[PDB]
Amino acid sequence: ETSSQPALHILTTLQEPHDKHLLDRINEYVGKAATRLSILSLLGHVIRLQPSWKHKLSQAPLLPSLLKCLKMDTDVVVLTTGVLVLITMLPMIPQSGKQHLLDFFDIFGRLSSWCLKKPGHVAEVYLVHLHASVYALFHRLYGMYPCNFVSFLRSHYSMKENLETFEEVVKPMMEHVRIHPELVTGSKDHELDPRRWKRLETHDVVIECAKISLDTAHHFVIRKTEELLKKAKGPMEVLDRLIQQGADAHSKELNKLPLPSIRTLRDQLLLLHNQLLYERFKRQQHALRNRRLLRKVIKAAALEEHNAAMKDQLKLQEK
Amino acid sequence: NVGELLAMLDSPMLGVRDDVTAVFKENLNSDRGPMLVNTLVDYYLETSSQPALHILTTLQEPHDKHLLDRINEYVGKAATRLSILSLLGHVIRLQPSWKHKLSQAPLLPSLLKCLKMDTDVVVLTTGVLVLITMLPMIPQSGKQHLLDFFDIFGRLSSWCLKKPGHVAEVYLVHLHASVYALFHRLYGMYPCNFVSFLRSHYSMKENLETFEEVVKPMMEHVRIHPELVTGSKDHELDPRRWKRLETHDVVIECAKISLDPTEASYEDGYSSGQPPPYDHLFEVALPKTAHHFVIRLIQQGADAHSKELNKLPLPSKSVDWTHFGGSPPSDEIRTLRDQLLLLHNQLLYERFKRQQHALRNRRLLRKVIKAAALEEHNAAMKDQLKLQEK
Amino acid sequence: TAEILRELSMECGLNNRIRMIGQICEVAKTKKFEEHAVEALWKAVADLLQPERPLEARHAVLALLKAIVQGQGERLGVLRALFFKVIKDYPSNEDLHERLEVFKALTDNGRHITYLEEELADFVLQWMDVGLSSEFLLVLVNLVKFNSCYLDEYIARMVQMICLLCVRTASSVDIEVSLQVLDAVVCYNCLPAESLPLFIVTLCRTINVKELCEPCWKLMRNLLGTHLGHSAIYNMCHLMEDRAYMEDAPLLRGAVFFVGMALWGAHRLYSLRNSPTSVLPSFYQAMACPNEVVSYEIVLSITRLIKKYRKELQVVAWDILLNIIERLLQQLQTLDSPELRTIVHDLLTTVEELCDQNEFHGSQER
Repeated sequence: ETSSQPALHILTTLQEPHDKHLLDRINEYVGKAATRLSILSLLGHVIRLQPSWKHKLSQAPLLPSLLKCLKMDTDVVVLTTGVLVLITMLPMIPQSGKQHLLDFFDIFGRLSSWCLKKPGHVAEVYLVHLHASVYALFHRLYGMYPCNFVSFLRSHYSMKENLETFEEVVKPMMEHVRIHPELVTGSKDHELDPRRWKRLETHDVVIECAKISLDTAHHFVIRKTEELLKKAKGPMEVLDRLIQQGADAHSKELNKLPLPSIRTLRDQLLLLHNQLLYERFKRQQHALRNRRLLRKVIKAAALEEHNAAMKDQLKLQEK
Repeated sequence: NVGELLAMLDSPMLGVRDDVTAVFKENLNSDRGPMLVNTLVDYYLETSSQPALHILTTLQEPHDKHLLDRINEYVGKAATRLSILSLLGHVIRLQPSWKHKLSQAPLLPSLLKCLKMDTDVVVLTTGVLVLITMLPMIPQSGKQHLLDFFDIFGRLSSWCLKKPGHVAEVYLVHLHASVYALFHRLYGMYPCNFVSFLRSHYSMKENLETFEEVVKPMMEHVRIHPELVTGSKDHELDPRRWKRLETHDVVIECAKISLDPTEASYEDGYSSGQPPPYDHLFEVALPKTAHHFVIRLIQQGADAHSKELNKLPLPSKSVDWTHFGGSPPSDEIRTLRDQLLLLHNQLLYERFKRQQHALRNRRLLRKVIKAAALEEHNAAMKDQLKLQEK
Repeated sequence: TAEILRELSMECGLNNRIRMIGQICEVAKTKKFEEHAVEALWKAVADLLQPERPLEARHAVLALLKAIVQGQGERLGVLRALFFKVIKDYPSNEDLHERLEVFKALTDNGRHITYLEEELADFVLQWMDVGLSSEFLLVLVNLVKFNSCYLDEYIARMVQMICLLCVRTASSVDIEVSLQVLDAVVCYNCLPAESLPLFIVTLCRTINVKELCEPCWKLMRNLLGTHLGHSAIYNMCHLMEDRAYMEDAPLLRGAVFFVGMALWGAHRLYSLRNSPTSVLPSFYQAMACPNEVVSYEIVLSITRLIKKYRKELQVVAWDILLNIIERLLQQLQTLDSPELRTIVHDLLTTVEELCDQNEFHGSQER
């Protein structure tokens, strides 16, 4: 009724049995339809602050209740709220992967297909927020369970009924993630071992996720990334050099000529740096060709060839 | 005697050089025996003659076989391997129409024999540059030499750490850059195969040391290859895959993963109230912001730094024998001459990537013309359809 | 080269600098220069490209550059970028012919543009404005023919400039070559929709000169056959229709000629799915302001329409085409030319013949 911060501070630091009563009442209000969005917002705000009971979320019925909501409901606001709540929870309860890995993956796939379908009965702004949440979920899952999540991606987006979902939604996300080192040193059950998750605090899970992450909906996540980071934190030259170096080198050769008519090592050092300047100029030219190619492919990307063929079919009203 | 004409092949008068060049081309056309090619190769080895190099690099059939045969013969012989491999690199980068013959000629087995069973880091670095150049020219050689490529990568990446006893650190910067380029090439061309090989050969207890010190930094510089989701271990080696792609297309396939412009340039890879009630969670959900609000990296640039004389073991960074004069120790002169030859080959490899990107820049024009044409063609057909409704 | 730098460098007198630079030009195109000597010679005369030195010194150093390109050539490498930077980023603006002579040798008339590929795109525009000269348009033909791949962002602007050179230049061979430049843009690249209307206007204007007639039609054929053909036909039709363009007779001669030629002329290009039934109403307004030579083109093109497509002209089309003839006849009173009288009479005679043949299917009453 209030969104009162001091009451939220009371709630974030409860203890037994009031601890149990809080999670029970949150779970009840997630079960019912009317209270669902309100209590999901409370859950998000409380969980953001790492409450005293942060490790009891891993086994309370509230986590299944949230996941059930995220797999059954269609309210985009409720779905977005719950997804962001879940993403916030994963570093706090990473052990729950061993229980609900398939539910996390089901939620990711379902809402990726949602981002693909885009029901217009709900606003485009809400769907962009939902896609940003799905992007955050992809990043969080790939960071926390790399081999498991890659296996899910391969097994779920190599299916013919989701390859379009893949290319249109998920494949752009793969541009923003490095190859996870646990794809060479890890295992599937190594990402569900409770000991590994206990050896890392909430921050360390997020740091590891960030180690493999990089940086229209992509415009939204870029803008929101820069904004929140502002809250968090405050070639011709090469050619011009190489011609001079060559003139000097020919001068050196002109100094050799009087001798038949230590300096050797300086001569070799300058000659070597001349080759580095050549290689640097080549790298700049290569980068320029590349930037030109990025431009060309951007302007070739727009493709309605299917619609053009369909218009050819209707053009056969020539018949 | 052809030897006299050789002496005039590098004549100070351009007319005489072109006379010898034209006479040599006529002889090559007339006589299908390898003798002319062998004489050219031997003379080039003794002179590094540019016009002779051009005559060698412009050869067509049947002398393509003779060129490959003499190059293979000398590549085996370690006493001339460095020079003959430089000649082979020149031949390869020109991309002759018999480029696809590289997948089966006996020369490629000799090159992999060198790169897997030799110790001169000058030669190994040169050979890795040549192999990275040749891989996109014959990407179909996956199913034939995949594990050879993988094992060479592993061996030389362990060499980047284990510091052979006779090798000054300068060569190991070159070698690490070359192996990094090979890493990019292999992981771009064969993503699933290379990832599985990485898991198998670097979950090993005896190679985890090399992994942590050498390869994990390389892993920081590449995206996840989308073929880890869409590809197959059989698919990457299937020639049905590579039949569509020219050399530059394979180079850009490798570029699709790269985070490092100093080796490979990325391209064409993948792409309530005033706030909403959930907005404050983006703070802790989106990846790079969450790093801060949760309530609590140089691989080829290193070679540039070394050649910019910025950082190394101290005499190997900037020793200077001028302080007390005389003549330098000839070992230092050799060390720079070797480093110069390595940088020369590295420069040629960058020239190759430049050429390939230029070629793709040309091909993408032919693509873009059709793209734009059809883009307007869509509305034009809408107009035609409306007119036909009328 | 050796110690001759003593006579090439700034220490020696300018007359002797030029003398020895001529003697260098002769070895530059005939002797195998020792390595790195190109930039040494260049360093010895890089200041000869300075205005206080007369144009003789500039010509002598540009001749040195050209001779070095001619002889040493494929061994220049990055020195190609150096020379092209010199020619483009010129420390003057006066000389064009000699700089173009160096550039022609540097790119083999415009087919060999390695290492200068990116900056050539800006150089094209800069030189065009500095001069749309003749030989430069030869070079531009070769450039678009083989190396359009780097002019991609500027093809729009190149066409917009070339449209406004083809409208006005006393040198006939200038447009004889400009047609070739556009032929290259048409055949080895493609024109933006923001450039096509002005291309249409400039082509329609351009055909009106007798020596250029067949080349201009060849160019129009090469474009009108592409995908742009349909947009072009519709734009030509709307150039017939809009009230603002009404008075422009020479433009409308082009418009009538090309539309009729493409859809129903002898060298018709079959990709145009535009029915004559939908185009003849634009020929309606092509006569909203009578003229003594535009309507000659109308009657000739309609002569080929009727004499060929006798049967495809059905009754709604004939109801239009008879009004076309009605306007032509109302004009026949005052256009007065014996040739127009003759051709209009021949047209009506052929309509009469086709009526006796019953190849005419239109309204006999009207």
